[PDB]
Amino acid sequence: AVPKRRTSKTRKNKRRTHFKISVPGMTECPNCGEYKLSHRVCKNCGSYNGEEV
Amino acid sequence: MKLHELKPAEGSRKERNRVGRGVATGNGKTSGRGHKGQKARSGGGVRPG
Amino acid sequence: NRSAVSGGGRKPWKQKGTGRARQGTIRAPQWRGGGIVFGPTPRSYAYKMPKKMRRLALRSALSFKAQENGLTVVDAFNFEAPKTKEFKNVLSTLEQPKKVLVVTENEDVNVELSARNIPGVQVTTAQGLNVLDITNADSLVITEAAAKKVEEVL
Amino acid sequence: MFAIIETGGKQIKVEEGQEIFVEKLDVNEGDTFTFDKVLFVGGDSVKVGAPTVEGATVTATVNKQGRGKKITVFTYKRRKNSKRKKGHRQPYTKLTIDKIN
Amino acid sequence: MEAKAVARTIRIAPRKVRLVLDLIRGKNAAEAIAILKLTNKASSPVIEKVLMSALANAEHNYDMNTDELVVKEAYANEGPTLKRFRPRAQGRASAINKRTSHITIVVSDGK
Amino acid sequence: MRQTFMANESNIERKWYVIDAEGQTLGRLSSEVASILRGKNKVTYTPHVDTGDYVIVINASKIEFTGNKETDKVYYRHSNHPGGIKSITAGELRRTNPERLIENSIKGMLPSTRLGEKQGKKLFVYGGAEHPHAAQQPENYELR
Amino acid sequence: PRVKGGTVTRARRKKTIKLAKGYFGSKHTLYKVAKQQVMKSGQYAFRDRRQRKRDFRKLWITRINAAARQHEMSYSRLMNGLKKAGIDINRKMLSEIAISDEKAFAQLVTKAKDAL
RNA sequence: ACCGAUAGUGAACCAGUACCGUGAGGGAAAGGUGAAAAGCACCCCGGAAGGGGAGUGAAAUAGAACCUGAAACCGUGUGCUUACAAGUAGUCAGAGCCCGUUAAUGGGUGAUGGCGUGCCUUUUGUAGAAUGAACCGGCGAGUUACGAUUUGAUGCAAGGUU
RNA sequence: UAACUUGGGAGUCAGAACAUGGGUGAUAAGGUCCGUGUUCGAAAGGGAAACAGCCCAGACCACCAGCUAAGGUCCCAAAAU
RNA sequence: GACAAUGGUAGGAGAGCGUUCUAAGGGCGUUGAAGCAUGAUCGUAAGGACAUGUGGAGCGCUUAGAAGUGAGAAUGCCGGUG
Ligand SMILES: [Mg+2]
Ligand SMILES: [Mg+2]
Ligand SMILES: [Mg+2]
Ligand SMILES: [Mg+2]
Ligand SMILES: [Mg+2]
Ligand SMILES: [Mg+2]
Ligand SMILES: [Mg+2]
Ligand SMILES: [Mg+2]
Ligand SMILES: [Mg+2]
Ligand SMILES: [Mg+2]
Ligand SMILES: [Mg+2]
Ligand SMILES: [Mg+2]
Ligand SMILES: [Mg+2]
Ligand SMILES: [Mg+2]
Ligand SMILES: [Mg+2]
Ligand SMILES: [Mg+2]
Ligand SMILES: [Mg+2]
Ligand SMILES: [Mg+2]
Ligand SMILES: [Mg+2]
Ligand SMILES: [Mg+2]
Ligand SMILES: [Mg+2]
Ligand SMILES: [Mg+2]
Ligand SMILES: [Mg+2]
Ligand SMILES: [Mg+2]
Ligand SMILES: [Mg+2]
Ligand SMILES: [Mg+2]
Ligand SMILES: [Mg+2]
Ligand SMILES: [Mg+2]
Ligand SMILES: [Mg+2]
Ligand SMILES: [Mg+2]
Ligand SMILES: [Mg+2]
Ligand SMILES: [Mg+2]
Ligand SMILES: [Zn+2]
Repeated sequence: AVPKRRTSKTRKNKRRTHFKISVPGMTECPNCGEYKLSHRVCKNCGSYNGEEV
Repeated sequence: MKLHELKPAEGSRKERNRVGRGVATGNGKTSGRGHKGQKARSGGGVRPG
Repeated sequence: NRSAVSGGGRKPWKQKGTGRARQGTIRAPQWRGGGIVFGPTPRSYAYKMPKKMRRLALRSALSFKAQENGLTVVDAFNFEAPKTKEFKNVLSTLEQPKKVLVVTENEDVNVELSARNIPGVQVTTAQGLNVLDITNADSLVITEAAAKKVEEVL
Repeated sequence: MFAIIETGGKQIKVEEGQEIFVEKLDVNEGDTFTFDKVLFVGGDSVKVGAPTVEGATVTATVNKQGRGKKITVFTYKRRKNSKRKKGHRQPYTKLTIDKIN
Repeated sequence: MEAKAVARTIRIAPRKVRLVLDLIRGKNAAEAIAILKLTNKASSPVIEKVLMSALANAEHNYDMNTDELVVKEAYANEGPTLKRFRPRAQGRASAINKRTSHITIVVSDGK
Repeated sequence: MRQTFMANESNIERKWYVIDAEGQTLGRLSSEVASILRGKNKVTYTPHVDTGDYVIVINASKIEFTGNKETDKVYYRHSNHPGGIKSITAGELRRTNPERLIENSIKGMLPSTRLGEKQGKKLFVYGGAEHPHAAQQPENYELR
Repeated sequence: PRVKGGTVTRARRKKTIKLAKGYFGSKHTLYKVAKQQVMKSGQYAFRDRRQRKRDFRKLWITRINAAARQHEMSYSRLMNGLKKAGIDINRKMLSEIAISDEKAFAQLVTKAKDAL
């Protein structure tokens, strides 16, 4: 099977309505103030839950 | 007469007809040959007589 | 044309089955780099008219000059050496326009050489008169001998 | 107060001071034209022509003698290699109604 | 006041680059930096370098205060395409477009 | 010279009427109500806008048929499922849902356009003699 | 001498595309489909300049019918009465009168009824 | 009254080359900074690439396939508009909103109503579920020579013409 | 208000429906083959729901004017509940 | 001034638009040519101007002459891009 008609710009972009990524789930590190992924060690300062890793 | 004011004698000159240059001329497309058959072909047509 | 363009001997691909348009040579006219259909071909543009019409045309151009008052008859050109400056002065004193056709009876070397470099001045003989030169000129400057020779011929 | 006047094969409802556009009249800009075919006069006193209100008149001043906006008349018949393109600007006269009667 | 930086002919497809640009368009510089650092896509480090270069010339060329800047513009245009091929079955080859991007970041203090 | 009046929402005034179905023939009442809803009875009728009025029909259960339509006029519908034809006779529909009977009869006489849908939404039918629209202050309307 | 294609082609195609301004998608962009639509537009406009006269006469007649029925007269009998009365006001003017001043229209209706 | 970089040689350029074929053989693509190289010292982000300044220059928006830079196509922003609607996508009618021109009985958008089944080819007849075109651009088809005939024009004329 | 003669240039040689006079077929076919006429072909507009060939009627262009044809006048949908 | 005609395929006839080049005349141009882009401009049509931006060196106009003179379709050729 092959496309019977080409896909218009309108239709392609309607389809791509939901094709996107989201901002990461990130919060400011309580230790160093830099952003980090929640539930991950902070790479800037190496801290997690107030302790060094 | 002047070279910047030349004029041929009235009726002595006529523009040639060009076929196959669009529908408005009336000789576009089939170029006055009609449709199909031996006489519509490049180089076609029977020998005179 | 397609014959003259280089290469093109073989059939580029088989007649049927490939999905392409059928083609017979890479040098066919619809191909980039192909042979030209018709187009210019070397030839002459010269043609003839009856001698009586040639003579009538020459007379008509000369009469047109005579009727526009662009005909000046001078006794002679006594030039011993070529001198563009003197010929330019002669034209100014005769009060000639920019475009002058000078007619001598026979080839006059010094007159030709003196007038040769002046824009708008052309020199000819009585035998060499032709419709383009006469018509192009605004004024004709003809010696008495040349005028008599022209009158004899035409 | 309004009147029904007939001009240019049409009928126009007019009030004094109104600008109107009509089929080209044979008059010059700035001239005064007189419409002599009044079918009806309405307002405080109504007059019904049968067909025309006798003696009733409408005067107007000719502001402009113009040509309408260009129309490109184009038609074709598919598969028949047959089409025709023409331009058209319809003449018009613009006037201002001065006086009814 | 505005400062600009451009990375020309990055060998990443514009569709891909713009997925990430859409996240930072119009955000504060520090937040955008964090988004780029913590977003796991191939174009994130490149876009981050463009953003840092724009902030750097905001500071150096225009003596702008970098802590008040926002990503005013972020976009990817198409660069020239590298044309390649992949051999497929039965002697056939099929084209491969290695597309490139021009990545522009403009940071602004809003004044 | 162009001088034709055009109604628009700034100058349209829609009234409310009440019409009594009792003793009336379904189709004839329906055609008149449809005219009212479309605004064909207004000198300012403008086809591209709704110049019509709201209509309340009361006593829908007392609408009447001629001939044997009560038993022989069948309303069919299809569920878009194979074999999904369902039918109900005109008399049974008058018994069980007279409002729907009147509404479908009237709406079938309105154009199948967005505007025709909107105009048909101004119809309110009640099987009994009461309606809940005293707040709209509707006037009685006499047919024909 | 050779005449290369030059600029005339682009000029002509641009005229057609600009005539297609406002159309949907490819129809304001690509010469071939814009040309097709501009052709259809010309044909439609020629047809509709004629259909518009029918449409406005129909509108006027509808409005006159409404006014007449408000005066307890059908459009058909009102027009017959006006004809017999010798009144030549056309449907456009009759509609505009009915909309703008009811007293004048009532007088016209009375003239018609008297004529009948 | 030959071409002007898809033209003209196949080849304006390191071309009978690259490339293809066992071989005979087939056979491309690819021109342009600027007047001058004055071809961007120096600073800044970056490993680099790339960029922002500074400077050269008339111009760098002429910075290296560097004159101009169309279209398809891809983005960013925005005035109007759109989530009860059945669309060959326009046309005619038409409110609302936003603008203000080669100043013209203006421009952009379009709630809603009427009408309306692309184009070409080929056919008795095609919305056709017959053919053809993914799109855009360039290129792409009654010509020339010599004879014949007819018509127009012109010169001369019982002659006309080499 | 044409007609004919002479000369330059053609295209056409697949036709279709409808009505009617006939053959063929089965007083079958949107069949087939002849005669006669119209329309289509090469004809847009109105009617016949949609519908080349049926009914009305032949679009030089513009109008938000009027009268009619076939066909229609309760609503869709113009005009007689 | 009157009043008559003006649907149209194959096809016949006529009048024109535009392109490159040549001749002659007459002009424009670094105080900005051609080309490109935009615009609410003009002509019965093919099409013709004007303004602004870009561009950076050539180009109109009149009369005549000559043609590699006009593309939307050829499962056309080449390039680019979907
Ligand atoms: Mg011609
Ligand atoms: Mg023809
Ligand atoms: Mg064609
Ligand atoms: Mg012929
Ligand atoms: Mg053919
Ligand atoms: Mg034939
Ligand atoms: Mg294929
Ligand atoms: Mg060649
Ligand atoms: Mg293999
Ligand atoms: Mg040339
Ligand atoms: Mg071309
Ligand atoms: Mg009419
Ligand atoms: Mg070459
Ligand atoms: Mg070039
Ligand atoms: Mg080559
Ligand atoms: Mg430059
Ligand atoms: Mg460039
Ligand atoms: Mg909605
Ligand atoms: Mg519509
Ligand atoms: Mg067939
Ligand atoms: Mg097939
Ligand atoms: Mg075939
Ligand atoms: Mg195909
Ligand atoms: Mg193409
Ligand atoms: Mg017959
Ligand atoms: Mg045919
Ligand atoms: Mg009548
Ligand atoms: Mg009605
Ligand atoms: Mg006619
Ligand atoms: Mg001919
Ligand atoms: Mg050509
Ligand atoms: Mg093609
Ligand atoms: Zn931390």
